[PDB]
Amino acid sequence: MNITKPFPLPTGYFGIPLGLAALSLAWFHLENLFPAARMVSDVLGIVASAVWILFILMYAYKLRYYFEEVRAEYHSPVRFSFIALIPITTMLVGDILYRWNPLIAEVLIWIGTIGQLLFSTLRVSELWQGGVFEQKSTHPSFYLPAVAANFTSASSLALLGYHDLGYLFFGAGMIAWIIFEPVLLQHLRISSLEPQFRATMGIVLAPAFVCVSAYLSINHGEVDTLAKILWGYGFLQLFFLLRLFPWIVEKGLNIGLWAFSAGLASMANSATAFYHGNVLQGVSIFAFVFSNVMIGLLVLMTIYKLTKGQFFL
Amino acid sequence: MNITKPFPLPTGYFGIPLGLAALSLAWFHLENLFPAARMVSDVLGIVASAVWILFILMYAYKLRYYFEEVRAEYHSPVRFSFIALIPITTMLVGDILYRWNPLIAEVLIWIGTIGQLLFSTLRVSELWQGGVFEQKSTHPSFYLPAVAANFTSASSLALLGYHDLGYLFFGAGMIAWIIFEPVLLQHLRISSLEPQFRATMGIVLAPAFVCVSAYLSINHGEVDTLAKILWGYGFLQLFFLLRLFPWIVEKGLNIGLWAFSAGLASMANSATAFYHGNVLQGVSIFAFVFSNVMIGLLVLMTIYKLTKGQFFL
Amino acid sequence: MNITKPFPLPTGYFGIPLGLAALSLAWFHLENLFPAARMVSDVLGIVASAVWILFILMYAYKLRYYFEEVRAEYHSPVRFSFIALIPITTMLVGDILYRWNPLIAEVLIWIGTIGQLLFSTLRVSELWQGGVFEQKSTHPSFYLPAVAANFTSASSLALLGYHDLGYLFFGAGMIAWIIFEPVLLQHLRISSLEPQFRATMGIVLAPAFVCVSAYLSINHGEVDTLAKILWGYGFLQLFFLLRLFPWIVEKGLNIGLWAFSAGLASMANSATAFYHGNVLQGVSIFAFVFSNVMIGLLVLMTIYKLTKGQFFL
Ligand SMILES: CCCCCCCCO[C@@H]1O[C@H](CO)[C@@H](O)[C@H](O)[C@H]1O
Ligand SMILES: CCCCCCCCO[C@@H]1O[C@H](CO)[C@@H](O)[C@H](O)[C@H]1O
Ligand SMILES: CCCCCCCCO[C@@H]1O[C@H](CO)[C@@H](O)[C@H](O)[C@H]1O
Ligand SMILES: CCCCCCCCO[C@@H]1O[C@H](CO)[C@@H](O)[C@H](O)[C@H]1O
Ligand SMILES: CCCCCCCCO[C@@H]1O[C@H](CO)[C@@H](O)[C@H](O)[C@H]1O
Ligand SMILES: CCCCCCCCO[C@@H]1O[C@H](CO)[C@@H](O)[C@H](O)[C@H]1O
Ligand SMILES: CCCCCCCCO[C@@H]1O[C@H](CO)[C@@H](O)[C@H](O)[C@H]1O
Ligand SMILES: CCCCCCCCO[C@@H]1O[C@H](CO)[C@@H](O)[C@H](O)[C@H]1O
Ligand SMILES: CCCCCCCCO[C@@H]1O[C@H](CO)[C@@H](O)[C@H](O)[C@H]1O
Ligand SMILES: CCCCCCCCO[C@@H]1O[C@H](CO)[C@@H](O)[C@H](O)[C@H]1O
Ligand SMILES: CCCCCCCCO[C@@H]1O[C@H](CO)[C@@H](O)[C@H](O)[C@H]1O
Ligand SMILES: CCCCCCCCO[C@@H]1O[C@H](CO)[C@@H](O)[C@H](O)[C@H]1O
Repeated sequence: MNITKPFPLPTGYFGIPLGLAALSLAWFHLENLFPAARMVSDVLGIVASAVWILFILMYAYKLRYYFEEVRAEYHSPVRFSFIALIPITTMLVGDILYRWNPLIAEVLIWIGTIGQLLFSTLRVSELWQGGVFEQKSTHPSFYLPAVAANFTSASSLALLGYHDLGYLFFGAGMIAWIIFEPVLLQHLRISSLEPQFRATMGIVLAPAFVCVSAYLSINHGEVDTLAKILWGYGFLQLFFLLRLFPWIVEKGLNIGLWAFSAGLASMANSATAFYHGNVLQGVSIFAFVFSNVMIGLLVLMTIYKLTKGQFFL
Repeated sequence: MNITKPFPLPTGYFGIPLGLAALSLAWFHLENLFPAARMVSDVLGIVASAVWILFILMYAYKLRYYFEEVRAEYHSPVRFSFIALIPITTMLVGDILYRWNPLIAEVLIWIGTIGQLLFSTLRVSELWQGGVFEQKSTHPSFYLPAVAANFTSASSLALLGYHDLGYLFFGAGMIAWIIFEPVLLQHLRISSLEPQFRATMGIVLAPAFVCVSAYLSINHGEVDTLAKILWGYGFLQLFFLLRLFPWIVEKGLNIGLWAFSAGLASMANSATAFYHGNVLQGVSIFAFVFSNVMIGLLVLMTIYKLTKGQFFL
Repeated sequence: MNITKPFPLPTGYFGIPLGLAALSLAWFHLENLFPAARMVSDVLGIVASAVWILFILMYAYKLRYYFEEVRAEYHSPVRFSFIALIPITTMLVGDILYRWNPLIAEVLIWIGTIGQLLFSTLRVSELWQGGVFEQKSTHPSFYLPAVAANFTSASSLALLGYHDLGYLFFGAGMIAWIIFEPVLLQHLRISSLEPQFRATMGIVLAPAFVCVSAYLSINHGEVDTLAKILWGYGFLQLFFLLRLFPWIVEKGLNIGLWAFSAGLASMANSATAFYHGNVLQGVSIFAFVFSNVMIGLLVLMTIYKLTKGQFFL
């Protein structure tokens, strides 16, 4: 036996239900046009919710029995960010469940919103005390607490009818994104990331697409100048990351590639709005199909790894 | 006697009339709803104006008789920024006086606008020559010449009826803010500030709230998507700074805490617009009351220090 | 004879047809108000096109016979950016030619759009692998592939009737600008540029003005809040650069000053829209006259250098 061993569920694995849940919601937003999309959405949503329940129970066990492992990830100026996946996914599962039970959905949405805001207020701000975060801590994962969590609150609160509160969270996320990205890309240019962190390059896809998806959730799918602007930068980053992909996976394909699923799923979700708004419909179809294929491949890779006993640690 | 001694009025003390003047204007913008607000506004405005006159005379004496002390602050890549408080407050006193004498108000507004634009044009640009500003010069005080001064011109010019000119200054300030903040927050994460500078952390509260207050001044109080976005990031920063407050005041409460008053007063001012627009009225009431209490505490602390002979150097 | 010698046309000389072509387009947009502007526009456009043809042929010769010289500029994390001038100018010549032959214009616009997007996708993204770009590589020239090229595609695609595609390129450029500038200005504050690179300070004038010109091209000249905001920051930078000009030219006037022509020409172009929108007409006239005088001086300086055998290497 081992004196200690890393917990079998890495915190980052919450990216799996994140990607699936967000994709569920994208398909939900096609039911208006193609009713069969609802079936696809419901299946994705149930799968995402089941995985989320499992991973929540797993993390509760980690908290109870391996608390010092949680404490170390929490105080790390790099690893803390993955904890934000927990409230993010809680909110997304709420959004799914709203179709069946708005009361339970609302409870999950508030828990995740309060949770994420408390988390950032405690930890993101603490970094400003200096001396712990280093230049080498400037990782794409920082987008999770700083940006993605706020966008998720924005769209979830809008779903509940709190549009103006949603706009506050939206603004927090959008300005936080624009304020962080400059220093991230400069860091990547000079130093980049070591292979072990490179899959997290996929999170760089997320901001513009998660931003526009949240924006369109609040504004009832009105595809305006801001929405088009966001899509343009989002596609620029997609092209860049496609070119970089062989480098990203230099040391092999791995489960970390779920990092891409936040941007991919939000590409799909926002595409449904562009399509329905009759804006760039051809691009929209491409984006929706591309992102589904990509996430499909992540799912097949993940099943392969599970099949081989190479998923949990 | 002393060969030399620091001048008794630190340049930063212009933050006192700044906070009071801006708060006067917030109360002025409640007269529409509650006429008694005018009395509160007039008292704040008179007090702010009297303090400003005193401090202007004091600084004129510093210029005449201690010019090398001014020169050293001016050429410092850190301390130069506080000089921008002079034209900022000149403009704010003009805005107050407009209620009684638009001619004198207009003169003050132009003096402060020309003054601040000349100041930045001379000094902010000079930094781009390199070799003087250092990484450790990356302080929140830079927001004063770069951001706050432009927003103040924007709203003061709008008051005079020059809305389109006001939008030019508004854009200068808003884009300058977004262009500086990324590097400021990265610096704070890595190095932070020494206790002696930490109260200036309060200036980090200012940008979003000063921005939205200026925006709403130009646009006749129309609370739109941009306004809501700005408030959201503003409240994020408020939460962060509240969490950081014990650290900010690690070495004790001090007069430097007037740094917070620009953001606090602009929180109050913008709240009056949100309230009147029937947007987030409960948040608005909270924000207005909170910021008044906070500034009230600054005033009581300041009276205490004066009472004890611990205000002037 | 020499074993090797730098090619006689520096890649940066494509800034000459850029400035002239963009200025042609500014005058074109005055024909509505003053028909004689068309003659001025046509002359500028023909001159720009002729120079562009020459320089394209020259660069094709460089590619064929001095390929390793191109390869070295391409792989440089600093010098690669000037290559973007080639597709940028290709697009601008297309915009000119559209007045006479929309078919040929469309071909040039697509070639330049595909070319610039391929170029950035290959090279700008590659920088994110780290270890090649250094802090000292943080130069204004980076705006050429990252920002200017996207804005040029935006307005050229709008000219062809592809407004929504144009908005995608517009957003890519605008967000890329805001994401790069923070780190550029911090670098200039700390380290600046050596005299040999200082003329490229002129490119700092470009972003806001090129941005607003592209925006107004897409949106049919509607001078709205965004347009005014952009002009305000653009003029701030103009003032800063005017103050810095003696420093910029410390070691003498040189052909590198064509770096300013992208911002100058776009100042002129956007002024035509402000004027026609009856927004800040006096500022507009000033801006249009100023930028024409400036570019006129660049032309006279260039003729002088050609006259003296000091243009080509
Ligand atoms: C998702 C939940 C993450 C929470 C991690 C909490 C980190 C706790 O932090 C610790 O709390 C201890 C008390 O229990 C204190 O003794 C320590 O000072 C502090 O490190
Ligand atoms: C997803 C929601 C997680 C919130 C739980 C965090 C509670 C931990 O406790 C808090 O953590 C601090 C964080 O910097 C520690 O310094 C202190 O113990 C305390 O402030
Ligand atoms: C960081 C990039 C932010 C860009 C924000 C774009 C400014 C908003 O764009 C606005 O869109 C409106 C609706 O489409 C139009 O009516 C306005 O004319 C336009 O200015
Ligand atoms: C977000 C993108 C998902 C929507 C995919 C819709 C694909 C349907 O395809 C479209 O069907 C239309 C009739 O309904 C036809 O007029 C179009 O030619 C066809 O492209
Ligand atoms: C609010 C006003 C601040 C102005 C500070 C001015 C700094 C002056 O600067 C100095 O000017 C001198 C001449 O008087 C020159 O001898 C010096 O070179 C220069 O340092
Ligand atoms: C609030 C308005 C203050 C403007 C006064 C500044 C005048 C000082 O004089 C100017 O100052 C320069 C600034 O870099 C010095 O280098 C030079 O003396 C001169 O340019
Ligand atoms: C840095 C963050 C900048 C965000 C700017 C928000 C873009 C403007 O937002 C615009 O607001 C208008 C009025 O409410 C709406 O009519 C438009 O639909 C919306 O795009
Ligand atoms: C910017 C916030 C300052 C405005 C404070 C207004 C507080 C008044 O209070 C409000 O009065 C209303 C009637 O006038 C009632 O309908 C509301 O229930 C009550 O909250
Ligand atoms: C405007 C056009 C610029 C293109 C520059 C291309 C840089 C080419 O790059 C080179 O390509 C070679 C093959 O020809 C390879 O041998 C090299 O690995 C690679 O350096
Ligand atoms: C203006 C349009 C120029 C596009 C031509 C570039 C083609 C060069 O070839 C490409 O260049 C790479 C760039 O990083 C090299 O690494 C590889 O050869 C290849 O990817
Ligand atoms: C980086 C700076 C981005 C600023 C974008 C400004 C947000 C858009 O500004 C919008 O302009 C519209 C048309 O004029 C107005 O109708 C809206 O009220 C206003 O919010
Ligand atoms: C982009 C700026 C270029 C336009 C320059 C136009 C200058 C014309 O000048 C204007 O002519 C008007 C009548 O046409 C008069 O009413 C105005 O007084 C005069 O300033």
